[PDB]
Amino acid sequence: AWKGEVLANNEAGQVTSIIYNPGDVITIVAAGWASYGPTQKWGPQGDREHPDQGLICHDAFCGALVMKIGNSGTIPVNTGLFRWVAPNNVQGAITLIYNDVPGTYGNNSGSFSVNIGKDQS
Amino acid sequence: AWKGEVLANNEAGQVTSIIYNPGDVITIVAAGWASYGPTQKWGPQGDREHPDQGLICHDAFCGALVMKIGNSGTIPVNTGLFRWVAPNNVQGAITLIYNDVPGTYGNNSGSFSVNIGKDQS
Amino acid sequence: AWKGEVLANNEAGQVTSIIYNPGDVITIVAAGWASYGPTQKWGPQGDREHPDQGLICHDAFCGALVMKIGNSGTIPVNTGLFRWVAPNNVQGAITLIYNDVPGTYGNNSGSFSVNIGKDQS
Amino acid sequence: AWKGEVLANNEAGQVTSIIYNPGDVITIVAAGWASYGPTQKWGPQGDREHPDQGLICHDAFCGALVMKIGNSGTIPVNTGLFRWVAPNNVQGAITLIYNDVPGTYGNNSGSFSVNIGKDQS
Ligand SMILES: OC[C@H]1O[C@@H](O)[C@H](O)[C@@H](O)[C@H]1O
Ligand SMILES: OC[C@H]1O[C@H](O)[C@H](O)[C@@H](O)[C@H]1O
Ligand SMILES: OC[C@H]1O[C@H](O)[C@H](O)[C@@H](O)[C@H]1O
Ligand SMILES: OC[C@H]1O[C@H](O)[C@H](O)[C@@H](O)[C@H]1O
Ligand SMILES: [Ca+2]
Ligand SMILES: [Ca+2]
Ligand SMILES: [Ca+2]
Ligand SMILES: [Ca+2]
Repeated sequence: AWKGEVLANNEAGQVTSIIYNPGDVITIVAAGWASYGPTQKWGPQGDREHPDQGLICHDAFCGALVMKIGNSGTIPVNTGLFRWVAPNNVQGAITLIYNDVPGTYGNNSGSFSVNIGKDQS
Repeated sequence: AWKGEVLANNEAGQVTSIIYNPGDVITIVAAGWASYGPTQKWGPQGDREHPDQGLICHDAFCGALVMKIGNSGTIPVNTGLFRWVAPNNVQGAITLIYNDVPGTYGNNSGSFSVNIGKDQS
Repeated sequence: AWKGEVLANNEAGQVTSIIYNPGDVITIVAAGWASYGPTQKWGPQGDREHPDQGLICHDAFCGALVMKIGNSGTIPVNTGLFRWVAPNNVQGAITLIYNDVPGTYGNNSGSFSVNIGKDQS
Repeated sequence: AWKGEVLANNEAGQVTSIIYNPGDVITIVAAGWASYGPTQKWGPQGDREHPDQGLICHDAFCGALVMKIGNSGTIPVNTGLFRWVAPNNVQGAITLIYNDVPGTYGNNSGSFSVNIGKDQS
């Protein structure tokens, strides 16, 4: 299991120690407050009022938490995933990423605290 | 495990099938958009800008998800809890509740989708 | 979780810190070598060749590991239990006992090492 | 989880469905009665009084339950493993095997019943 923080200004993403293997069941819980630029902050579901201006994940709001598994496409995480299984061909290290437009992470602030574990089978 | 939806207008909150006993380790993941009155909506951490005007839980923002376990006081859930152990002597059925001021739930809207499971211990 | 030793000459049994609650799923693994009297020793399944001369558990061999949950009757453990659930109305502290005839524990020797955990639900 | 029986007379051993990946935590519980030749039978810890005359696993008794994980050497299982983690660089499918001297399985009898599960990690 992994516990850390995903900084909103970290464009490359936070690599975790979790390697998602075929058949794994995982749970993720995310919490905290961050911004993609404004004074206002949002939690891991991001800002439902802000338009998509070229986000790394089009299936979540700006300011949301998303992930890749290996070099997969971005997968929405938001507040977390409960006993979740990836698509069959998806595997590799889990990288956690704040959802913003490429090149615009430098003005971000805050972070999410994220915990990941593998469930029993 | 238990999966269900907690309505923001339900002042009594929603009882779940989960009985918490001493020693138990639990994980909760909560998702969704709800409001305590305004046309805006907030996730399970609620509205960090809004003052406490007599909330059922003073340790969480207005519009946050909270819970009671048996005869306990309110405990913040927010986005969830990862492999969490309850305070000393806490025991009984988990009830989930939207954090608002008593008597003011009538103008609330939306819901949270919540999963609760017991972990290994 | 709990780990410890169960002495073959302990007629009262070894109380554990595990309280079995309704709906709990438990796993037990036991190891070691013990005797009810003879110079030979046996594992946690006991001695399949020896007759029952008034054992505390008639559903296990002499020299087997058994348990009580609360003030239940004796339940065979043997080498252990995998993701096991108790019958209705069985609850309380787990006590681990060597299966021998009452009043005859004085000539017993050896012990079993036992691990107990609660599983995910 | 996987469940099955490991025949004492099966020199190839029993290939399970469990794939051990780095970081995985496993639990095994084994039960039953088997022999390496004599008319008497022993549990999964084997015969503590028999010498090692060239066993496939020199770290367990003759008649004990052992395993290999992918390409690895033999590892003792005995009555089971509780929340066990393998070394660095040990991975793959788990094969269960009765511990006897190669070429001498033909006179063996009985079997062990084995449950294997992956724990939370
Ligand atoms: O059947 C149980 C009895 O077995 C005898 O062999 C032993 O010496 C007694 O102490 C008692 O344990
Ligand atoms: O739409 C995303 C965009 O939003 C605002 O304009 C921010 O100031 C930028 O940094 C970028 O995050
Ligand atoms: O502070 C809580 C309070 O917030 C606003 O006033 C809402 O309109 C009320 O219904 C109540 O929820
Ligand atoms: O030591 C192992 C050896 O034990 C006895 O000799 C059995 O008869 C053999 O088949 C072999 O299993
Ligand atoms: Ca930005
Ligand atoms: Ca309200
Ligand atoms: Ca005795
Ligand atoms: Ca043999």
